[PDB]
Amino acid sequence: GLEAIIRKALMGKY
Amino acid sequence: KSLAKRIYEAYLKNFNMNKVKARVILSGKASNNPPFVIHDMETLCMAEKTLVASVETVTELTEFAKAIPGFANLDLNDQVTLLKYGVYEAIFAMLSSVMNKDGMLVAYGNGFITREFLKSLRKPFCDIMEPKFDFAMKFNALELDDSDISLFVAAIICCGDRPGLLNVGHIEKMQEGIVHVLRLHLQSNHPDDIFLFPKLLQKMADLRQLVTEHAQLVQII
Repeated sequence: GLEAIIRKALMGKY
Repeated sequence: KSLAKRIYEAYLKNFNMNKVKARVILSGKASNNPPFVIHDMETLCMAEKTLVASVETVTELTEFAKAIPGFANLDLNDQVTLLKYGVYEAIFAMLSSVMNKDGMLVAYGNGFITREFLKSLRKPFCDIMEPKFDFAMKFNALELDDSDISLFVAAIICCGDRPGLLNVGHIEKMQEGIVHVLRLHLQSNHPDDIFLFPKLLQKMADLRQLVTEHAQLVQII
């Protein structure tokens, strides 16, 4: 379920 | 070449806590203000009260991953896949850096919860952290520094056998470069432990099993 957390952090610099 | 340096820089840059700073805090040396010791129910209640008045841990690994050369070039779904299955292994790997035989540092090093207090809780809470103390005690016996740990964590994340990967070809070639760099760095940084790389390979498998055992024990809540 943490796929949501890691996908947000992947799109952090933008 | 220049891969071990850039991976070590991304580690020092993206991780607030490393083994150097953790060992400094654990040493109780260059500071007359030691971390708050959580060793009973009262002190635990004191610590829990200030916390209400981990996403950061996973975000730190995500920024560190996309800073590994080649990881940002992968497909987005593969970057999500590599991180979704390898984050817990990397967390428990680096968790050894803040652990000793008697406890562990918490809250960016501001607290220290003792090992005996954790295993004194009732079932099944006393079984959550003790398996990690067991791994960390034997993992810290390898005496890895942050330069080793940075390459070790990079090999945990960049592996081409994760379920559901698409561009498995590039991930396996990327792991080949990380593993080849880890093997050469190990013998240059720890030459008198010539079987250290096979030992680390077994630890990566122990982490996979420790994470699997962690998910089972988590679901009984």
